[PDB]
Amino acid sequence: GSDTTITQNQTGYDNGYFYSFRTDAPGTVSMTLHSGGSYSTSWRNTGLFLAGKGWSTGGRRTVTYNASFNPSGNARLTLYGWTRNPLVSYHIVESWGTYRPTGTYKGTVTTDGGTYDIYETWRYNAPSIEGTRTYQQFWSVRQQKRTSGTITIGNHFDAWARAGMNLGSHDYQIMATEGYQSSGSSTVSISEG
Repeated sequence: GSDTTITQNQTGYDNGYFYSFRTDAPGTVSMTLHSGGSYSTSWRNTGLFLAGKGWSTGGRRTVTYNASFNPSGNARLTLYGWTRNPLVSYHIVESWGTYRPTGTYKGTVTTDGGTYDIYETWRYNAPSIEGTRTYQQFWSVRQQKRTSGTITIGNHFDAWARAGMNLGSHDYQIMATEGYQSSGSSTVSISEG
C-alpha cells in the first residue's frame, strides 16, 4: 500500500511536500496524503479544520493547482500561509462553499485571468503559529470561483502592500482546504510553476 491517512494534528513532509493538518474537532476530519503535492480531505459534522500541502517556507513563487472541492456548507479552497515579525496570516481564496469571505475592503488585484477583492481582518486572542495572539489577516478573494489554475503569489503580495497590508518573514505556505461545521470532501494538487 502507500498513501497515508491521518487524523491527529501534525505537520511534516510527505512525498517531498510540507503538509499541515489541524482541527479542533478530532475524529470528524481526516487527511489522506497522496503522491507529490496532492492530498484529500474528508469531514463529517466537523468543527473547524485546515489541511494542506505546500512549503515550509513561503514566498512569491508562482504556483499551479487543481482541485475537486465538494463542501456541504462553509468551506474554502485557499492558498494560505503565515508570516512572523509581524505575525500575519493570509488567504488567497479561489473557491468557497455557502459563505464568501469578506472583511474591510481595500481594493482589487487582477492576476491570473481573474479579479480578486482585497480585505483585511483582525483576529483577537486567537491561536496562531506563535500561540495566543492578536494579529492581522490578509485576503484576496476571487470574484468568481474556480478550482484549477495558476496563482502568481507575488502579485497578491504586491497589491496587499499597496493597500498598507505588510507581510513579515514567511513561515509555511500551503494550498489548503478550510472548513467550519460542514461535511464534505476535497482532493487538491499543488506545485510550483
